[PDB]
Amino acid sequence: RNGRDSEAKRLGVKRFGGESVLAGSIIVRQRGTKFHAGANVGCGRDHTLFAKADGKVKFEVKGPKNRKFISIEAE
Amino acid sequence: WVSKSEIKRDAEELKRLGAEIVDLGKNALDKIPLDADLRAAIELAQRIKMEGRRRQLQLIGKMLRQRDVEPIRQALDKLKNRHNQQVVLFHKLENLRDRLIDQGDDAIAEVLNLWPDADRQQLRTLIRNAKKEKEGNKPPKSARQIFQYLRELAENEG
RNA sequence: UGCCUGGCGGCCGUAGCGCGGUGGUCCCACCUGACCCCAUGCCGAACUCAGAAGUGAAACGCCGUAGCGCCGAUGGUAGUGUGGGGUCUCCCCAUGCGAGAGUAGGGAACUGCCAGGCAA
RNA sequence: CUUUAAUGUUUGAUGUUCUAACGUUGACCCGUAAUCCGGGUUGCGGACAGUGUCUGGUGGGUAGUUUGACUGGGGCGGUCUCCUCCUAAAGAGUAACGGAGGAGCACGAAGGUUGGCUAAUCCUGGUCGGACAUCAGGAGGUUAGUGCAAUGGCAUAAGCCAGCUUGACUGCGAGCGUGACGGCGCGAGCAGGUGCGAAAGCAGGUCAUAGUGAUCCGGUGGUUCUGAAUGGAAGGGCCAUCGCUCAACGGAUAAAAGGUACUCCGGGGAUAACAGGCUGAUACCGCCCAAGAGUUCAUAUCGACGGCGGUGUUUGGCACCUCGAUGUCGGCUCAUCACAUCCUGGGGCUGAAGUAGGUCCCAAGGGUAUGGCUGUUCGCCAUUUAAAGUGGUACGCGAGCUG
RNA sequence: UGAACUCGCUGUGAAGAUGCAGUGUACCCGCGGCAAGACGGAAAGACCCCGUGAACCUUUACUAUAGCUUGACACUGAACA
RNA sequence: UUUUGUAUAAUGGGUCAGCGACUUAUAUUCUGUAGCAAGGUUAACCGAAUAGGGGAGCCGAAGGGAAACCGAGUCUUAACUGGGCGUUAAGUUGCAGGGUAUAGACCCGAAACCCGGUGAUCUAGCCAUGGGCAGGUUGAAGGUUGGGUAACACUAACUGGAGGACCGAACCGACUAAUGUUGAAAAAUUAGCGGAUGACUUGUGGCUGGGGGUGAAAGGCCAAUCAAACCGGGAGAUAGCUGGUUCUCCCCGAAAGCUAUUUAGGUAGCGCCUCGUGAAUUCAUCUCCGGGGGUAGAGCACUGUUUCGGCAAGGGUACCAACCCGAUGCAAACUGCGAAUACCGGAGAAUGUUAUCACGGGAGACACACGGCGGGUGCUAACGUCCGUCGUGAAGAGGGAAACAACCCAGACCGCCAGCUAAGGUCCCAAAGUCAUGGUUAAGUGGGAAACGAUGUGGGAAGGCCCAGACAGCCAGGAUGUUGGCUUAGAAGCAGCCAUCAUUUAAAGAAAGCGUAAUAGCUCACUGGUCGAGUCGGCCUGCGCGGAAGA
Repeated sequence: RNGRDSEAKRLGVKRFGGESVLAGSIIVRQRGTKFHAGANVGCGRDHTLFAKADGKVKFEVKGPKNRKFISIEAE
Repeated sequence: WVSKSEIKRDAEELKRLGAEIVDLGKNALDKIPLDADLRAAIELAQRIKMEGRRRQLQLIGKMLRQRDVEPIRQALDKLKNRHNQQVVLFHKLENLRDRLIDQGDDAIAEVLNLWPDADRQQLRTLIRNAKKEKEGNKPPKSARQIFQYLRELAENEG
């Protein structure tokens, strides 16, 4: 009776460090907020991070709680 | 816990009721206590045809899911009871006529028991005429007269 | 140039807690009244207005204290990719990488900018 | 004109009487040596009956069809869409009739903005009140809460309270994610007009995933877009929206339940039943530590609590050969071989005085029945002996015969 | 009847070997008998399943109808209460 | 041929000779070829005609939108910093070829439906007309005779003549057994059985003609065939199903995977296969750099689970127990920690026939099995089933393993009487060391198998006593109360409550075995003398034996 199957949400990280991205590109697909947007990174309603400008995605740890932050630099 | 099989069966029953009320005539619709919106939807379903009619019937059933159905079921039950009584009377008349044509004296006795006022002489004459018509491939005038006489006797009894 | 003070950031538990001492020259805080601005599902509690009379108790800044919390090697160990062996539902050999915990040790902070008091 | 009254017109529902239509397989006469048929007279019923079209109902008697898919033979039992966790092997994705559970809502606010605020568990004091109501203080740092089952996240609070509004608006949307595709989601940014806020700025719904259904067709509002000669209208085309547990949920019809041993056709050991093979839970047998029984004394004889070993003699699973044919249980003739030996033969121990016995080793050279019970293999009973042994050979033998 | 110079045992082998590996035996060719096997020959299995295959049958499965049957319209009229 | 898979004992074949399988027409897409070229091109038809006329007609060069309409612009909106579709490549007519759809379109093999006719000499029933059914059996009504009653009834006799009656020929039925199943016959023959004056049979003639006829009513028979006869047509019906598809050579050469499907053996889309065109050190290997995990491992901060000890709400205080505290564990559904592989992007030396990507034409396939790696399931059994990756076979021959595709080494262009080598072997069959060095084994272990057991063998840590001479042996001793109080029935040491004393002492205990009702008696604890050197209890074990019996 149990074990009913449901299509996966295809979450994960789409863009990794060292890869240039364009404005509006989706960086990471997450259900909650595992990573927090920083400079040049915007967060949508579905807790999805996107790039507002061209650059290379970067990841840093900041804040009192040491939460992981995703930021983009124009390089 | 509600079984989805039971839910599907209930939906099928609701759709059957919707189709039956749609098929019903104008007088039946007037008699049945239907709301204005449901009446308009039923009229639209009757006007339309093809898959549109079936999907409008599906809408009718979906609305009936929430709307009460007991008055509608009662009205349909009484109308069907009247129709079935009429059909059963017609079937009894037809079977009695067939038995009169086939057997003879036994059917005459049955007719007399059902209606004491029935004329044995007239029934015998009509049966003999029907047998002669059957033998001579003549029109079933005797059979029609027997049917009319039985209908008159039934009306008098009722 | 520094003993100090308040704010703006990086780093964020070597960065936070337990104990004692240390400060009113400026700043900070406490404090007085709120008639008026301000608001309490009631209150100057919270916030705000005019003062600083009075003080450094609480908090706040500094120092010592290792008692915690925390970081933390080296080596070893578990594990594991590659090609093999065996008493092959498990283990071992050559090679590469390499844990967690614990130990020695560190540790009770560092740093850039602005503005004010002291002596220079 | 609403309302009434005498004559005169149209007639309809209804009753009676009549016959000229209509039937006479009633009688008489002729064509006619004629039970057919036609023609002339009469009687019988007579606008009845029936006939042709339509219509209401009945109508497996007849004609055309359906009765989906997964399933540890098949039926029954359970499921057909979406969401959360593990299996799912540290990108994504990944099956099972695997294990745990939910959804087909709801909110004119529970949405946007501005401002402010921060719970569980316990201790202390206090009228009902008591461990657990509410009040004050103490540690706390998310264990609270975040409408719905679950997951992650939420201190800037995505949590709670208060002032205003509907940005839950219209026309687009670069650039991406996700699937083979239809399709679905994110998305900075441009034009118009708005809500909050003095403002930087936020608002294109709900902290975030399920709450949904393509296409055809129809319903409502707008559009001279077209409207088959002209001027219109009807009908069409487009924009906005509504209509399906089409739950068989990527949905073949608007419309469909079962048997065939009277069946057939083309195939499948892709797929079963008897036999073969693998495997060995179960079944039989042997043994180990050993509590204990055995008049004391464990192993003369049994021997629980546990485990270890051989076989396929019953019950188990795959169907790997076989459905272009392997004839599947018993009886007879023919029998073959192993010893886990019934007796005969040689031996050990004995709770073995002797005959008669209890247990174990070697030895298969040899023998190893008849009747009743069932079809029976097998097993029970009665009678004799030395016994009337256990097993493998398609549970031997239907290319031997009767079922 | 694919062709045969067509022995037995152990194991394997699409899983029951005349034909594989090892082993043992056996002169060649005829005739009268037994029948273990060449999963002997016979029927593109009647048994189980597949087919949106067929045919018959059942109906309160679907769609129509013969037949039955209600009424209207013409044959079908005349007198009046 | 089937399949993951064949000599397999799954399929077909006896062979020879002949015949036999992707053709043809209409329209569409692409390739090669010929021309013209912003033009190409003719159909029908005329035509002393494969010529020449015929520009009727069709296709692209200008597209967008549904259309109006607009125009190298168009569609959306009052319109965009906007977005989709057009421009910067040239189309057309024939030939041949690769597909597409229509026509039976690769072929053979079905059941089954309708239409138009033929049959009742076979067979079933009915009608009309004739014959046959030996022979022998008891006899119901009626009549007659004697007795009998007032008269009947009744009785004993003659005549009398009906049996789906009895025995029994011919004849009829096949009810049973056998003969045979290409037969003697496409259902007949032999031996019994049943009837043998009745719903009997038979010669002859006619009718009942196929969603129908007939059936003393089993789906039986209807010209050897019947749950729907035969003959011709629709029709070469359809068939997701069986089977076959015939000459050669070279190059490349996969899969049984994902989504979908009234879908599971059928088929649509993507990856995978192939040829062509256009494209970037495009991609792969390896080094370095930046990455997020939550698997192994470890742990229990949290979620469940588990044992112990304590405070213990609550509950009925010797009594059960919540919320918790300290320790030990476990978890694919827990992570305060956490890797190696796996994957993304960047930089780089070198190799790889661009091994990388886009498009077009055609495919094939959508049954996979095994081992290794971490598993679900199953019994951590199955040559059992399902997952992510490599390989094998399918699609790969060879050598080793006795034979075995998944076990090991190894990728066949062809030939040569050449050498080397991988795995595996060197006593031989059968090619090579009866090689060398130091050991283990005394069992055919090698050359199937475990819990357990054991003076088998070599060694190690060792451990106790040992020429003030150890162990076991060789002629010697074990004398006396201790016949005990005690349960005195006798235990006296040889069953127990009990001390576990004491003299001779080179030496003896108030006691270990054998048996007597207890006695008694014989050994052993220790002690005189000679020889005398070494002696004894376990652990680790590699190699050995039993447990190990099947036709």
